[PDB]
Amino acid sequence: YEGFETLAIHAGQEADAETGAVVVPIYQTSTYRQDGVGGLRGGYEYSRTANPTRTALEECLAALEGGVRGLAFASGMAAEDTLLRTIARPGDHLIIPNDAYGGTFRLVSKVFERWGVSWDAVDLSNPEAVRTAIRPETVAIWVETPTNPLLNIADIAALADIAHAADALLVVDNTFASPYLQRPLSLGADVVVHSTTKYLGGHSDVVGGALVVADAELGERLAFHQNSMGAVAGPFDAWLTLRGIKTLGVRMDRHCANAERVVEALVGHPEVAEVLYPGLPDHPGHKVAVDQMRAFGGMVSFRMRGGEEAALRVCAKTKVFTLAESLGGVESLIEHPGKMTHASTAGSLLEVPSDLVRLSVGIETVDDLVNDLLQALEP
Amino acid sequence: YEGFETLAIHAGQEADAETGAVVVPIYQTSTYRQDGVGGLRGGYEYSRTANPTRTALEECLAALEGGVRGLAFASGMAAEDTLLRTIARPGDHLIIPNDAYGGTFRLVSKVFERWGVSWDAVDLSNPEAVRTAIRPETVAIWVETPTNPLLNIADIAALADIAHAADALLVVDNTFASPYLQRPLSLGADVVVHSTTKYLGGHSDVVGGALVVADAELGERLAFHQNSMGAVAGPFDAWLTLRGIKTLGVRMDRHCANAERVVEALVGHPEVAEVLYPGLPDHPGHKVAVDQMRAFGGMVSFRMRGGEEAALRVCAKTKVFTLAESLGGVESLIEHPGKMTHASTAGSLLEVPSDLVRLSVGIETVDDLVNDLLQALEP
Amino acid sequence: YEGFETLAIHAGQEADAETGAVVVPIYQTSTYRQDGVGGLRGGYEYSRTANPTRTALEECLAALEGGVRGLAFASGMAAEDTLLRTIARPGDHLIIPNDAYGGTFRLVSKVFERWGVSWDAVDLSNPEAVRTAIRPETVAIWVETPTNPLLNIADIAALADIAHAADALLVVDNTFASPYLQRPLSLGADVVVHSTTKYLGGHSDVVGGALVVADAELGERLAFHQNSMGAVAGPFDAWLTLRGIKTLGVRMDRHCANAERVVEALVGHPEVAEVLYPGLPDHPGHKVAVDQMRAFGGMVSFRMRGGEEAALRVCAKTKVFTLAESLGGVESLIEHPGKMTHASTAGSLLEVPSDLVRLSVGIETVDDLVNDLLQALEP
Amino acid sequence: YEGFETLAIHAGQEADAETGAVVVPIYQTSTYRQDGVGGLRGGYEYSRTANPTRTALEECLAALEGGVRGLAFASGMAAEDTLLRTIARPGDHLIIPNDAYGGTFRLVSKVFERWGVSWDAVDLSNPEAVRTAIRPETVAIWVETPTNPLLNIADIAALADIAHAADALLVVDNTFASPYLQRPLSLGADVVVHSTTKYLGGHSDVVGGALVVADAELGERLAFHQNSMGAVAGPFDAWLTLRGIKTLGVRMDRHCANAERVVEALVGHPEVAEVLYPGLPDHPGHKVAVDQMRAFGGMVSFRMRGGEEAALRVCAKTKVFTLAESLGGVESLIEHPGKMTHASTAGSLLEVPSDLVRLSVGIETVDDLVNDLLQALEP
Ligand SMILES: [Mg+2]
Ligand SMILES: [Mg+2]
Ligand SMILES: [Mg+2]
Ligand SMILES: [Mg+2]
Repeated sequence: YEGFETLAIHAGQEADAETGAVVVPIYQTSTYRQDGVGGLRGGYEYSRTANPTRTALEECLAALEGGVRGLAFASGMAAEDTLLRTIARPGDHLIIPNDAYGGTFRLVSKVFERWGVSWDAVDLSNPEAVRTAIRPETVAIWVETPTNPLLNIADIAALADIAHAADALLVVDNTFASPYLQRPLSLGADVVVHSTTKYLGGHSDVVGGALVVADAELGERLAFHQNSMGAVAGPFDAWLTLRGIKTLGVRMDRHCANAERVVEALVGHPEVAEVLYPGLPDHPGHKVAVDQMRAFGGMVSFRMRGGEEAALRVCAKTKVFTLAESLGGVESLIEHPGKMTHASTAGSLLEVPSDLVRLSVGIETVDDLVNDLLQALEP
Repeated sequence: YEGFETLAIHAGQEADAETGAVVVPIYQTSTYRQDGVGGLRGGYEYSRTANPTRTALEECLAALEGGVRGLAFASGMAAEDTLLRTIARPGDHLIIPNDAYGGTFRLVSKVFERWGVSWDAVDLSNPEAVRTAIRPETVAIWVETPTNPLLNIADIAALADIAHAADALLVVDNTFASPYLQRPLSLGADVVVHSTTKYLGGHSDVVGGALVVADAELGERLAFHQNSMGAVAGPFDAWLTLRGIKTLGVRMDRHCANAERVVEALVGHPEVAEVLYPGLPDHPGHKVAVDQMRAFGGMVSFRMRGGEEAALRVCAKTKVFTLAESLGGVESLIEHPGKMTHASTAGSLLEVPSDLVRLSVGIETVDDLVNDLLQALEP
Repeated sequence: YEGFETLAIHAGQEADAETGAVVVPIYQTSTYRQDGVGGLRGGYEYSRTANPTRTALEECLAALEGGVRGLAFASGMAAEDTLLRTIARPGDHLIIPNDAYGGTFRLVSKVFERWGVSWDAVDLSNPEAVRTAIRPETVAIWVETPTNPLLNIADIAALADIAHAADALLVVDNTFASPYLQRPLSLGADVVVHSTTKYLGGHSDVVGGALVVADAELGERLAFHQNSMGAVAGPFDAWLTLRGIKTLGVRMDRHCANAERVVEALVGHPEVAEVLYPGLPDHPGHKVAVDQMRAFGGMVSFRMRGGEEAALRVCAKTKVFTLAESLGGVESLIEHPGKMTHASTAGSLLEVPSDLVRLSVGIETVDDLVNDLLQALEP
Repeated sequence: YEGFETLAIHAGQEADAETGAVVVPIYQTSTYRQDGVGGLRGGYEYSRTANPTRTALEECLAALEGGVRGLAFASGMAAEDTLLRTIARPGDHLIIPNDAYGGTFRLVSKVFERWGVSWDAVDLSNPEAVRTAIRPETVAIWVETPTNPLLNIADIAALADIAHAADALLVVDNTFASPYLQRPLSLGADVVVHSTTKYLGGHSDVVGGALVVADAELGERLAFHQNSMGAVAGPFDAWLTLRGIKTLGVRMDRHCANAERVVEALVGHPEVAEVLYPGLPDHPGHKVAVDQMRAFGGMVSFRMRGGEEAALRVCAKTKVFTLAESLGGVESLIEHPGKMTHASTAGSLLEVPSDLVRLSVGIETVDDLVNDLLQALEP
């Protein structure tokens, strides 16, 4: 019955057996001495196959999402690539979101399509659209919720029942919510994907990815690709991600509180046409978010009345929010998806409005963040 | 006209502009501040796409192999996976070696074949066999020389002419020789692959991979997959690999000298049936090795007269050589390919003899290594 | 008018000039290229003298304590040693606390006394005792508040007026409170000492120290000893400490809330004779703590009715609290000062009661911590 | 009977007991779980006191110098400070070299003299001057050989007999020679000092120090100061130093060969008045160097016929040699001691000639280094 914040510090992380070291060592090693041929020590043989620091991260992530197996990768994108290489083959079909991380769209449309996988982008906020989009060849439904960058909401349990009726897998990219806010496996998801670059590492200082699964056999198929394709998290990056995880609860509590205050400053600001945040009662899918999320996240998007020109000006004018790609760090970030993170979706069903600004609201003192936005919004 | 050892220390590695730091900093960062939307600083935007520490490693590797572009990956296997995902598609064919790293065989036969790529294993030491094995669908010839673990030799320039006559690419996995001993691009190869886990990092403490190319357009296609699939080397691992590269010349000189002495101790030892080393005049392909290699490497393989049982005993009895997977570190390693690194090729054309022992001869004091082998060989 | 949590993330930490990297690079370098003899780049010459990663930590710490200069060291003890070597000489006298970190007592009594510095331990909770203990040779009053391990309270502003009337310095070891809870320079202290090993690094994974001063000339004298004695924080440790600082506010808020709940569970528990916590209204110096501290900290000490035997049993029985030295990490720790951290004060004025247990209450889920203590206390 | 290069890789560095990891883990931890109060695991309790990564470095260094105990510090200067704080007290006297690292002079003259230690600088190349300079209060003779920067030579065995006849300790700062070239404890020294920043780490990327002793009781007194003053090497720096040590033999062989070639280019160059190198037969103390050194080192100093003005020009003109402080890295460095490393000795007995240039000859390709010097020397 251990609580989330306890598991984040302790799961996978018993003190070292030989020395008692209370923090997992950094096993910066490629290989391991065997006691006679095949006489493994502690089950280790070669670091791409398994590394003890990476094991601690994988076990911690599995505990936090309530899965049987975690797997850590060199980036979120590498987690996605290993997942799709494992579960798809030429001739298969994928349903993907109609609003998603540009890199997900690029991997599916520009690499996997060349390799014989078909796809359709669907409004995942409409179960009847997802049900209808199933094809005989569909192997998976790929869900982000909240979506990047509009923060639209998908009912994970509802979509799990649709996927499973079609003998398809439900994949949830839980990057934005993190395990602290949302636990897709508990609602029927088969696979959880993270970019640990974002909230799990939490400090804008590690690029990494992860998968967590409910089914041990699927976990073994994914681990075979983790080993054979080799897109693994290195031990030092894994160690920093695990260090970050230890404060996910306290960071996420502050991201959510600071984002609620930022939303209050944006709603009704005369320069702001629309505020996108799952916690607003009139946000599409608010009631689903209330069902499935502990709180509504640190991300806030909004549209400028004066269009792209006004949005580009706001993005250049902040002095506390930093203009950069990425999200989920302690530090506040701002960007223009149209020209930055989502320029890769221009011309597709996933194209983002040119008047949109995306915020990753950090854990700085909230009055500093509100004041910085208010001066940046002033024409 | 700068020499190899100079380039290994200096290429990609000018002192820091702001501070003069003589060693490349570790840019443990995920993202970069822009000066206005799209106003990149120094061309950086997001670490999976490019990171300044990874850039220094990539530029150094390109200089050492004489290529236009280097790309660093999370492991050798990830370099291979990104290469094959870029240059092949369903319906294509590959020629691979008939003696090769088990992970190469596993990736081609167990992942890419499922994804619609056909393959044949060929004796690359016989140009007429390679020429004959070309098919209309062949996109690449994949060469290891010396091969892992028998140390057979392939004439890179000869195979480049065969590949290019078929409008195919020549890929050379230059892991065993390293850039210090062999420079495949100078002999017509299109792509060089490394496991930097081995001699380039040099200290059995980093898992990593690299590609180097001669053609800038192929380099851009590979970089698109590096970014989109995301199997990148992290900055700290990249930094340790680069640190290792600085001593490649002096380490490799000592590996070669110590391996020549170990060969002298094994040849004619009454328990040893055969010694495999490119530098022995009667080794198959010795004259080609003399042509294309500065020296003959740190790897030595040998077969035991008393069969698998004798080989397993030798592997358990060394006290200085460590029984482990991997190779190319300062420390001496021993293994039994049949049951360790090449158990994955059992039942295929690449199956290794059960009486074979593989040594990675390290840079310890040579009399200690010879004495350790001599006591381990004593029945 | 920037807030603490903003400064913790941003002070000393502008994005990199050349690349925009949003996180300070790890300048793992010993030296720096000069443009002509004495042509320094960015003022750097040799890492013991100054290193850019260590500078960012030093500037951040100075901002958080409101000082003009910060200095980072290899450990808290090294910060203390460099401080005392700078401000004292043979023939000088120090006033130290009558309850203090055992290492402080050991450094003063077992090293500095041999080197000709006299000392007296005084009850710093009694201003009239401190005033009375001044001698003509007294150069400094060394204050911990709250004290390690009894958590007694000293009125910093009152003691600053006593020190300054005697032309002596007031030194406050602010390790337990951290800059987030208490800012001694704002109350007249001359020097703040930290063990950054504790709450500032926050993750039980770095040993480090710091000094912060109000007066630039004293800062230059300390920096001369930092350079000349060389007990510097290395850049990677400095970088991890700085990463930890980014979450000090959210960690400390949770440590304080969880400690208040633990205090409620201990007060009136039939096995517990006394609970020591600054936030209890009847704790000696509570009203001073209310004046000078934002909140009352994560440390809680308590005495067992059944004596040393009962205290040793509790310390061995916890399953969530880990039995270890140290404090201020995310993870909960328990120890017995009498036999562990304060065995070095046995036989002195600083001897700790044998029936005392010290807790560093971490940020795990509070019900898990309360339940673990309650089962450990059950006879 | 194990050889130096074997010990450098293996001593202190058995594979990990639990996992077999062939490289020592990075124990980035502050503390260690105890099994009951005082139930240490593997003897560890708190990282300032001992850390397993720092232990491996300390054990390796002890093996390489043939001592009973090694101790690692935050810098060379911190090793020196802990040594002198341990072995001296007010009223004691030290003999120091008349040519030495400026930081040694600064620590003795500007810190320890204030703390009541007297000193004299003596020509250590003249045993009769050292014998004569002994005073009743002399506690140690501090020897550098070769000296920084003139490369003068002291007969360690001769000076050990003088020190021991006076019941004084002989301290040898073995930084320039390293353990691979010179083993002072084997010639009667009591303590060896290193800056591991230089040849031991070898890559200009770690600041660190070490002590090695022959007598276990002196080792315990030094360890008490290591713990109590806390100027320890952190685990990551210790780990990089240990990685560097693994290639000391092959790096030093190349430094010596490249320095011999550079000496040949400087001797008789019309712009060069004098070349200082222990290997030149007419260098003062050459025959002693032949006795006590395996080879003559990577350092080369020389005086310019055209004086300071010519020396400053050479230092600014090199394109391969980098103008910077420090020495002992793979990369070649040049400096002007008068204005850079030894400006701190201006006005003392240790003042360096203004026409002197110091080279740390690196392991780059020797023709590149000779050509770079020859163009820099051209007026
Ligand atoms: Mg364990
Ligand atoms: Mg540059
Ligand atoms: Mg800056
Ligand atoms: Mg061991």
